[PDB]
Amino acid sequence: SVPSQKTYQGSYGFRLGFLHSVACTYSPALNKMFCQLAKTCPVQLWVDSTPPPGTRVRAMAIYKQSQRMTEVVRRCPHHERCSDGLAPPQHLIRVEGNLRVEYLDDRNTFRHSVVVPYEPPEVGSDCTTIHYNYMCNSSCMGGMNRSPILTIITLEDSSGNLLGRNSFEVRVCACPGRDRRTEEENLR
Ligand SMILES: [Zn+2]
Repeated sequence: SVPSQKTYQGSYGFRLGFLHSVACTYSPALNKMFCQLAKTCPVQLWVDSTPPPGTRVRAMAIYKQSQRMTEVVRRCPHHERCSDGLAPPQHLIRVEGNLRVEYLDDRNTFRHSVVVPYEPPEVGSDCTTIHYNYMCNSSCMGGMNRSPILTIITLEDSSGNLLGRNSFEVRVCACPGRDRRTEEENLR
């Protein structure tokens, strides 16, 4: 199967925002994050009303291209062998700066995902920020090998039921800023 990427703002009005970290930069035009391997990628959760406690936030990668859409995205054999003792070595996406990160493997599809409890916004902020880290380069042969991926962020209840969904393309690369410019120029 292929995980849905259909935007679903849902009853809480769930949207994503993005911040400069260049460790991490987001193109609204491309709906695409460009980021460096292992660096901080701040992703903002915006809601119109507050989800209940017990609400959870999952991140999962999938291949964008139809020829690989059913394939599990995971770290290349090299980077697998390179943890914090939290993230399983195979998992492409980690969360940093959170004591309650769950690393999950689907029973049926073998897809990886990383889940944290939903927290309402901190002081000074209208949104909740999660700091992801991507642990393998888009160009790694024997992994992504240049195939684009999407990260899907799902808001869920405690039983795993869908409350909201949004998604963004990701390229993990040496110079996010330069690569963003190159891809945005190919637009005009
Ligand atoms: Zn790699």
